[PDB]
Formats: sequence, structure tokens, C-alpha cells
Amino acid sequence: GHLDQWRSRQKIGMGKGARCCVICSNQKALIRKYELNVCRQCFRENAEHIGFTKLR
Amino acid sequence: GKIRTKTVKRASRQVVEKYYSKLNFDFYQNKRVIMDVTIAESKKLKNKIAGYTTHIMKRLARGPVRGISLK
Amino acid sequence: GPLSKKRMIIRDGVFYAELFEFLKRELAEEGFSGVSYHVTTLRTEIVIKATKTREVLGVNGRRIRELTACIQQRFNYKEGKLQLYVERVEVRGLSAMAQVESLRFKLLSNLQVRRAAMGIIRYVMESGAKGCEVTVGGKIKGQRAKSMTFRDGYMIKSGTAHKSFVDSACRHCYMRAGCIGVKVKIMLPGDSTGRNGPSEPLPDVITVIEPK
Amino acid sequence: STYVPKPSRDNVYRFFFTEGVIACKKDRMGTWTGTLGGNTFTVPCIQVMQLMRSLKSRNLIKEQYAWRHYYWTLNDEGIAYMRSYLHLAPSAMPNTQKP
Amino acid sequence: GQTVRLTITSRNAKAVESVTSQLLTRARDEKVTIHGPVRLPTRTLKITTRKTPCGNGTNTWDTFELKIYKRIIDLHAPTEQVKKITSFTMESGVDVSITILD
RNA sequence: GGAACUUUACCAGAUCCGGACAGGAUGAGGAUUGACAGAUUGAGUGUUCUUUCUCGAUUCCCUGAAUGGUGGUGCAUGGCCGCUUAUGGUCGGUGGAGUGAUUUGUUUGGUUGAUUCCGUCAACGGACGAGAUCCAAGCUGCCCAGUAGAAUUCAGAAUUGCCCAUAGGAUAGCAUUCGGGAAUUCUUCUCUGCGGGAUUCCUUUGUAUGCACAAGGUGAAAUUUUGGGCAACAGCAGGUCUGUGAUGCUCCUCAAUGUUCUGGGCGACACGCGCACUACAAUGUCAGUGAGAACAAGAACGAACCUACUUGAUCAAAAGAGUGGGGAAACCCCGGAAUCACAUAGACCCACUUGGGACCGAGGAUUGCAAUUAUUGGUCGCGCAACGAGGAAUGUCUCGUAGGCGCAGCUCAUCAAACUGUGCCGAUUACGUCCCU
Ligand SMILES: [Mg+2]
Ligand SMILES: [Mg+2]
Ligand SMILES: [Mg+2]
Ligand SMILES: [Mg+2]
Ligand SMILES: [Mg+2]
Ligand SMILES: [Mg+2]
Ligand SMILES: [Mg+2]
Ligand SMILES: [Mg+2]
Ligand SMILES: [Mg+2]
Ligand SMILES: [Mg+2]
Ligand SMILES: [Mg+2]
Ligand SMILES: [Mg+2]
Ligand code: NA
Repeated sequence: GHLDQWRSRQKIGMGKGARCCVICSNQKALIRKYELNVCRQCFRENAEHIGFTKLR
Repeated sequence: GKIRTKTVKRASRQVVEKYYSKLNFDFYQNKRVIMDVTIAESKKLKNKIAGYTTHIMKRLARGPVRGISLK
Repeated sequence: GPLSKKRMIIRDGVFYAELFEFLKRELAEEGFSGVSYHVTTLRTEIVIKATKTREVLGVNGRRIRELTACIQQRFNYKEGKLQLYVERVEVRGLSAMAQVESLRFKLLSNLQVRRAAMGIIRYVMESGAKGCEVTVGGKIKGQRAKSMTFRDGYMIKSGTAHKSFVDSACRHCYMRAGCIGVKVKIMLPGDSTGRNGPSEPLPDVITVIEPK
Repeated sequence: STYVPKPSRDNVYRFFFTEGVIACKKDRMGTWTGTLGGNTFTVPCIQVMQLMRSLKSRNLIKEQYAWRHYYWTLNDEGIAYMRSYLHLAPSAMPNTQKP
Repeated sequence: GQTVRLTITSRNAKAVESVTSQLLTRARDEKVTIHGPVRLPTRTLKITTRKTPCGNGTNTWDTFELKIYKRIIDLHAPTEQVKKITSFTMESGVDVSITILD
């Protein structure tokens, strides 16, 4: 019955533990705005390529 | 707090040297001339150049000035 | 359901960022300098900028076809909806990505930091750059890391005109003692076309026109 | 479960030979879908990861990784091994190699 | 007759203006009635993140902005004519969508 | 970094291999995989066992390896960030001085936020930084509207003139209105890509050559226009190995520091400190009425996401249910925010009081797989908990600013006393100095 028990709580897919950065798979400091799903550090690294720019 | 930096002053001296006969004591006509005869990405810089160019013309009325050479 | 225009812009930006990272990792050995994609209803056009065009193509376009297959499978592009082109960079010495890759390759050959950086700078200035700046940092002389910078010509650091007159690239170069960082910044000259450089004069330069 | 049923391995190898590359998202939980002569077939991503790990350790594929996705590519010896494994004709060629 | 609306959206102001101008010229060559172009409100996408990785030092922030420009043009032309007008090499990063109004 | 599970790194247990590959042992006469029932167990968990099946060469065992790790070391590193350091700072070439370290330039006078300028000059020339550039506000031009509006013309419908309240003071006029229908006409208001506009420009004073300054004018705007962003060179053993498939070297590696699953913990206190929120009341608290913002967000054949309307309702709230709309200038939405206003002829009348709302009791509903006030609303109780303006000390701030007030986004299945923005009401004081730092 271990195949059913294995990752059964991750089957539910709810909470901070079910979403990860689409670049680095880290589950901390995620940006959900506009469904970006990028952690803030990776977002700072990749923002120019994504299209954002530092103004104001 | 409105000092003219060396960029503005150097540009104005060049403008007065090259285009003396097209300038007068009026800021606005001098501004039009300077927009015609200079290249710059900055409108504010051109305005400052026109202001100092008019100042230089007013001084050149009352005797010669240092850094300007005309025939 | 159709996605909102805000969502569409975000999705397109994320796609471009991922494609750039994938091509940067895949074509690190070649002079990968950028990617530009054009989308139409007919199909999607992807143009790869590289220095060693033959290696990016491979024999009979084997490498380019493998890259096309990778992109097609990852983004689920249907058959015939994706096409990849490879064009060479006009002036290699003005591309910071190409020069950081060149500096990295010279470093991996156990070359001295000063020697390789000076060669990079000399080649960049020979290609007609306004200036150049190469920074190498890490465990160069021993356990105590130090950061060395080599400069030539002139460079602009402040304002936002440095984002358009200067191009920069940085990489981690891996060695046996650990990580080495390599940075190259090239002050681009003025070209009226805009293919290279920003094509407008510097923001603090006033040129007086000679009369007739 | 990394127990790979043999037909799943055969389908993965056939798709790998036909389309010279395979791209798979790196998630322990998930399903990878490929197309073989129309239709589809689905094998868990953990089993694809296991098969490609075995192939990589045997110096038969090149590996790349970016943004939660793998990119595996059959090299020359990997191509020869695939041809011997599926008993394809000596004229059998991947799509990226066919003109 | 029937109205056809082109919705031109992009994140590059120069590109969106260039495409809008080219469409305007092409439509004027076809001698068709034109409504617009209307410059729709510009939307700004804002992401404000801490600058530091980890959490040390003065809490300084980065404000990343992404601006979206949208234009709409109404053509009193058949679908074939509108398809002809939009058949040209479009600037990259510009999305042109065709819609029939009621 | 607002942690119920997850996250999670900690604790008590139990699983899996996610030990690739290579060399040997066994092995279709079956290497192995997965399990019914009983029992072992926290586990109607083949974890292991009994007893029976089922798969099929994928795997097991055993040696070297390998892999993964929010393991260590940030005093081995990369990248980034903070700080020195908000100020005006920095460094070559050639020349000059010196045996040299070094120095001059780059000092001095006036001016400027400014190593900003003028002047002088053993320097002359250059390079950065400052300035310029960039982004938002304010004024404005061309464009432009069937996702913004307006005005007129026909309609249709409503009030309609002896009227003066419980007494109804003061405050303009001497035919009007109806976002529950058409028709033209137009761009004042809204939308915006590129432009214009301000510069010490004009006039006086003191400076008195210049560089400037102060008052006033012109003006939407009068001095870095206002607010931001960017920001040199040197360093710090400053932070981060808990962002990453960034990493050297080290530690663990099958009863694991890998990975899952179960249950706890990160929240425990007669304790101390930092940052908030709510108050101590009458310039108020209650009940009513009025007029009225701005940034914003909305979902993955349909289905998530956000909403309006209706209903529930022949009788509390919170709910629960339908029918629609919205991919967002289109629906929400004429965005009825709270500060606020009210000649409401309302209650309270100086008290720990109708101030305060801590603590706690009982019903009920909702999110979620899982919630005993430690999810979170709502109802009635409790209020007899301090608290009546706060010692030594101490923070921030000069104009649409402080303060006050809400709103949105972000976290987010559920939960803002937080942060990031927004608009609303809107001052006192100074326009100085080097006493303190
Ligand atoms: Mg600046
Ligand atoms: Mg746990
Ligand atoms: Mg350190
Ligand atoms: Mg560091
Ligand atoms: Mg010397
Ligand atoms: Mg010298
Ligand atoms: Mg010196
Ligand atoms: Mg330290
Ligand atoms: Mg672990
Ligand atoms: Mg009381
Ligand atoms: Mg009360
Ligand atoms: Mg918080
Ligand atoms: Na109560």
C-alpha cells in the first residue's frame, strides 16, 4: 500500500507546497501576480527579459 | 541655484562665435536659431544654451568678452 | 475564454525569457548573442544570433533541427508551426555576450587573467568601440579572492543612457578552486542605422553646425 | 515508482529515435505524453527520468536543463544503440538527420 | 454596411504606433471609411520586489513597470478587404486581432 | 518569514530508493514487482509475517562507485544586496618639484546642492562622478472615439402657486426637472503617441569685471519646476552556501542529514526589549439622513476567477441558492469609501459613564482532506481589565507636507494590527544656525 501512500499529501495540491518557481522550483517568495509564478530573486534576475523595466 | 555648467557655456560660446550675425538680445528668436543650428537630445539643455547665448550677446554689446573671438 | 491582453503580454514575456535561457545554455560554446522571434498566424519565426554559425547549424542543419525539435516539444508547437534561423553577428567585437564567452574560453585554457582580459579589451577597441571594461573576480591568486578590473576608452555609468550606449554580459566561469565571475561592458559607437548602437547622439553632447 | 514496464521503455525508445530529442518537465509527479504514428502514449515522468538517467550514464545521450525542463538528445553511439535495440533497418534515421 | 475592428496591442510604443500608421495608410489607399484610430488607455503592470536576496540591510525595493498600449481601428469594408489590408510584414511584438462588430 | 497539513529546515515514529553505471552471485525449472484475508501496526499501511495468488528480466545481493541534501564553512568563492556616503567625490597621460615615499594638476578668493562656475595659477590636456539622460505629476497642440462624453431638436412622462412647520432663523435667482425613445451635431470635460512650454527670461537691490544672488514680474509652473529612478573610485573577512540545475573543499548516504507519510513543534509563559493597533472621551459616543475618491485586480464543451441582480423573505445576522455579465475604458460601475456635513429642532451630561473593549460563556454558519474561540465571519451575554493623557529618555517631519481617514493590491483554499501603492480632509512652525549629533 506504499504506492498509494507515496506523495498522497502532494496529490491534493493545496498550499505553499504545491506551487514552485517556474525557473528554479523553489517554493519561497513566489510572485503570483499576473500568474507569473516566479520567485522574487529569479524575477529580479529575469525581469528585463520578461519585459519589465526599472523606472521611477 | 541656476549655474551654467561647462557644457552649456562651451556650447553657447561656440554658438556666439559661429552665428554672431543671426543673434540679438531676445531669448526666443535666439532659441529658434539655436534649435536650428545645434544637435542635442535635450530641449532643456538647448533652452539653457539660448539663455546663456543671450547673456553673452548682451555682454558683447558692452565691450569684448573672454573666450569669444570675432572678426 | 481567450486570455486577457495583460495575461497575453505576461505569457509572451515569460516564453521569451525561457527561450533565451535555453539557447544561452545550449549555445554557450558558440557566440550566442541573442534571439529574436516573430509570430504570425502562418507560423513562428525564431532567429538565432551567433558567432560560429556553422556549429549552431551543424552538418546539414543537424544541430538546428535538434534545437527546433527541443523547442517544438517543450512549447507543444504543432508540425510546421515553428521555424528556426541562424544569422551571424555583424561585428563580433561589439557583442558583450560573444566577448564574455571568448574570455571564458581563454580562461579555461589556464591563461593568466591579466593577459586574457587585455587581449579581450584590445580586440574590442580594435573593432571600433568607444570603450571597454573587463572585470574578473574570484580565487585567482589563492584562497583570498580578489576582484580585478581592466579599463580602456570611456564608459558611462549613470543615467539611463548607459542602458542604450553600453552593453554588458556576465558569466560564472567554473574552475577547480571554485567559481570565477567574468564581466564585460562595451561602450557602443554611433551608427546612424541603429543595427548596432543607439543611433542617437549622447545625451550630454551638443554639436554646433558649421554654417555654409 | 521507477519500475519501468518493458513496453513503455520500447515506446519511449521508439519516440526517442524517431524525434531525435525528448523534452520532459522535471516533476516527480506528472505524466509525459508522446506521439508515435498518430494517437498518443503516456508514461510517468519519473520513468522517463529513470530511463534517461540510465542512458546518460552509458554515454548515449546529451543532456540539457533549463526552467524545470530536460532536453535529451541521442548522439551517434546512442543512435547506433537505439538502432540495435529496436532492430531497425540500417537506413533508419532520426527526423533531425533525415533531409 | 458591416464594421470590422482591428485591435492593435503591444508593449513597444514605437512598434504599435508604426503598425497603426501603416494600417491607416493602407486603408486610406483602399478608399474605405475609417473610424479611429482610438488610443485606448495605457495600462501599467507593476511588480515591486525587495532588491536584496536574503533579508539583510535597509529594506530597499525595485519597482518594475510594464506598459501595454492598445489601439483600435474600425473599417467599413468586407472581410476579404480587411484581410488584404492587414497582409504586410508586421513589426515584432505587435499583436493584431480582427473582430466583426454587430 | 501573515507556518493547521504542505511549506519545514526541528522532535517522535514508519516508509521508499529518487544507489545511475560497471564487474561478480542467483535467475524463464522464474531475477523480481504488486497484493485478497487474518495479525504486526498510528495506519480495512503486503511495513513485515502466515497463507495464497500476480507480474515479468524492468529488478533485486555485493564490491567499487554514484546521487540527492533548506548538511557545514559567507573567514574558500560567484552573483546580488546593504553600508562606509547623500554628500561632492575619483583617477591617468605628458610636463614641473623631490634621493624617495609622494606631490602639483585637484590649492587659494567669490559663487553653487555640486571638484557648479568665474577668476588666478607649473601646468597643460583628458576620463568618470555631479549635471545632462530616463519615468511620473501639474498647463498645453495635433489625433481620437459604437470600451469617453456633451449640447440641441422632436418626443413621452412628473411637479405646477390661496398654502409660510411644534416658531422655522440665515443663506443667490424675481418655468423646471426624468443614466427605466429616437434623430442629427460636436469635442469643453475623459482617453494618448509624438510634440510645445521655463531660461534667472524680464525689471530693480545689494554685490560694484565676471560667476551669481534677493525681491518682484510674466506665467499652469519661478528655481536641480515637483517627486522618483540611475549614480564614480576605494573598501567591509558587512549579508546571503535557507532563491536557483550558482559553486570549491568537507559531512551523511538504505532503520539515510536523500524522499515521502502520520502526529507534534515553529504560537508554550505571573518575564524583559523593539515595531504596531485600540484608547483614555463632549473638537465625544450612540442612532439616523446627505453629498461624495483614486490606484487597482479578476477564470485553467464548460469549470474554477471577479462580480451585479433576484431570491432566501408569510419575518435576525452571517449564510445558502438561482439567473445573467466580464479576458476587463465594455461587467463590477453613474465605482454611493472613510475622514466629513446636517436648523436631525434625536439620546447621553463629566462618570471608569451610553468612554474603552481586554478577557471569557452559549447557539449557529462558513474555508479546508483536516480548525474547541489557535482558521474566520455573525448573534446574545461578560465588560465591576487596565486605561482619566503617560518618568528618565526618544523617533519622524518644511506643503497638498505632518497628522488624520479609508480603499486596493500583495501574501491568499481560509486569515492583515504588515508591507507596496492610492486617493480624501488638511494644518502649526521655520525658511535659520553650527549649540548637540
Ligand atoms: Mg543625475
Ligand atoms: Mg511533516
Ligand atoms: Mg563576507
Ligand atoms: Mg559575498
Ligand atoms: Mg611625473
Ligand atoms: Mg603626473
Ligand atoms: Mg593629488
Ligand atoms: Mg563575517
Ligand atoms: Mg530532507
Ligand atoms: Mg462601561
Ligand atoms: Mg462603547
Ligand atoms: Mg508580515
Ligand atoms: Na460582542
